[PDB]
Amino acid sequence: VQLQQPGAELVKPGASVKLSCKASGYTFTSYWMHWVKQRPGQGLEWIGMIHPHSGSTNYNEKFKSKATLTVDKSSSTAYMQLSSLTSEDSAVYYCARGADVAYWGQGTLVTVSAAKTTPPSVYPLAPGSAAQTNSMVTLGCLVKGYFPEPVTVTWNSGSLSSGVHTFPAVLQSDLYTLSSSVTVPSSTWPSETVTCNVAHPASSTKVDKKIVPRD
Amino acid sequence: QIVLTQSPAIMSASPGEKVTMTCSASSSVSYMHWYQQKSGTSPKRWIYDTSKLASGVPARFSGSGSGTSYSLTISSMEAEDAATYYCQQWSSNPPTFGGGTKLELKRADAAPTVSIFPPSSEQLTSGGASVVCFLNNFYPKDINVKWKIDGSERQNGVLNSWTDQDSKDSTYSMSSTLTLTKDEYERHNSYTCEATHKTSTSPIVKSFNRN
Repeated sequence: VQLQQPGAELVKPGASVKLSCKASGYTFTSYWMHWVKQRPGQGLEWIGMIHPHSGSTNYNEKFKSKATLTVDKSSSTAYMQLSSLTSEDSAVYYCARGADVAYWGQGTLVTVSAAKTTPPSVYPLAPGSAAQTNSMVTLGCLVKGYFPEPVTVTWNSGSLSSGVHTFPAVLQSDLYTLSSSVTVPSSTWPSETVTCNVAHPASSTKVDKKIVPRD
Repeated sequence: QIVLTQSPAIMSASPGEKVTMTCSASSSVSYMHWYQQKSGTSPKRWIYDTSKLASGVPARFSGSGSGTSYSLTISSMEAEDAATYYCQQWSSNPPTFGGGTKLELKRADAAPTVSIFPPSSEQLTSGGASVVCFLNNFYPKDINVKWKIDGSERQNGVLNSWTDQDSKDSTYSMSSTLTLTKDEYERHNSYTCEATHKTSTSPIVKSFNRN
């Protein structure tokens, strides 16, 4: 069966961590398992490998210290792990198998940062009254001042179909921040209900926050 | 040991057209491999043993691979073929992964609608105040986004983000920001932003002066 590794993972710098990789109650102790670093927008770094029969590890030089590999012949699982890490160690890692083949795992994201669970600062966005001269005027919810991903946005809930371009988080100052935007006719918002259901599964807020002009 | 390298880092290509990228090594190398990520989710088993294709690969593909410099070649291009690709290397003692070629569709040059949105009510009860340009559905990629507080071409303080290849809209969009306090913003006036596109090397911009 195709590989499995757990949810997402988060860290305080200069600390350690146990990352899983489970497989079948067979095919297990026979297959050469690797691990790979990818740091968003990074290429690919082969860290060491490890064998499940023997349990022989083989780290890549430039990690030998930081990283270590191991296995549990029983639990049909192979836990690679890492200690003392940087906002820079912060990346996504996957184990995998296969001769000529590959068939990877869904990978796992890891986050090296210093704050904790901030509910977001949620501001809305209206133009300098048709200062953007268009027959269809543009609109946005800003979600600044936060740190535990992920943040979700829906405009007047999942009511909105298209021209609903949502942006990726730009973490900075150890704080996630991202900005979405919708577009609609000078028929629509001028005089219509447009909330945006900004949301968080850390803080658990549905900061459902409406929008009109006039500042 | 043995570093691999992708030919064009990025690459725009319309459908139909044949295209080819390349890996090119620090060594004589036996087989050669290639994988295809599609943003966010881990790469797929794509090309192995220099020209052997993983099942489920469309045949549009072809693994050339000469001792030390190797190509990857697409015959006719489809939409699916939109993605991003790398080259493996079984045969170094520590196995290495290629640069990363990125593919995208050539589209009809489209300009961008550029929305700018002065700082909200709340932000002012919070001082550190901020302003967004929202430049949407445009192509191609080239974009000299820049702001200009009081015509002064502001270098720092900027936060850019950019979606890719609007699966539907087939084009990009890029919400950049900008920040200070109440203060040193009370400061400068003419709080405006300009981008520069491939089509309209006659530059287009949305400005602001309020009060």
